[PDB]
Amino acid sequence: TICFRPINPSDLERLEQIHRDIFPIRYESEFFQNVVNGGDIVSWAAVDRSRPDGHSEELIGFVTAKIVLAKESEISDLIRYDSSKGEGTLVYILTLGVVETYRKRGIAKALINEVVKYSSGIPVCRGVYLHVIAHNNPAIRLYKRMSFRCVRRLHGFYLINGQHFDSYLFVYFING
Ligand SMILES: CC(=O)SCCNC(=O)CCNC(=O)[C@H](O)C(C)(C)COP(=O)(O)OP(=O)(O)OC[C@H]1O[C@@H](n2cnc3c(N)ncnc32)[C@H](O)[C@@H]1OP(=O)(O)O
Repeated sequence: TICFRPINPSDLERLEQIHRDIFPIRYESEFFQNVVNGGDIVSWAAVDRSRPDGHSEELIGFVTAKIVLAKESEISDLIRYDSSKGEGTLVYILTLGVVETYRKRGIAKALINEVVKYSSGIPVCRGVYLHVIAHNNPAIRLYKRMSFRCVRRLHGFYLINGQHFDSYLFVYFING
């Protein structure tokens, strides 16, 4: 029933709308152009092509990520650098969401899996990291279930509705 494909420009309107509706961190319109145009942002859509009334190709889940030079990342302190391999990169998950009526079916887990499977194919890509809002227990349980390590708490990381919230840094290293 559920399939995964790269996000493309025809997803632009739906992508912006779903972020506004379910993703707490606000992004500017330029961000969504970056996502659908690719380049330094990789992303995946989840679709149910079995949906009635024409919306078969409309995404019902998404994950967006960007590529980060390992030595420019905030977790560079956690990495053992081997002089012979070069600096390497990291994949940083930016956003992740599933529409409410599709939740608790493993779609978010599968979306994260796509990002990890992607990062493992890039020669010197060292893994995946992200920040989770600290009071978002479902997200914490999800990344833990995917074997991500909860590293540390960052204070005042997020600004949401004019209120500051802490985040947790989560990392999955390909060779931990
Ligand atoms: C930046 C951050 O803070 S991280 C990004 C967080 N994104 C958001 O908060 C956006 C709003 N939230 C969402 O969109 C969603 O709720 C998400 C992305 C957090 C999870 O989406 P889901 O597709 O529901 O994730 P998934 O289905 O893989 O697991 C969710 C729950 O369903 C459960 N589940 C999975 N498959 C099944 C199944 N077949 N039968 C029953 N329960 C199931 C999982 O065990 C989990 O249970 P828990 O809630 O007790 O941990």
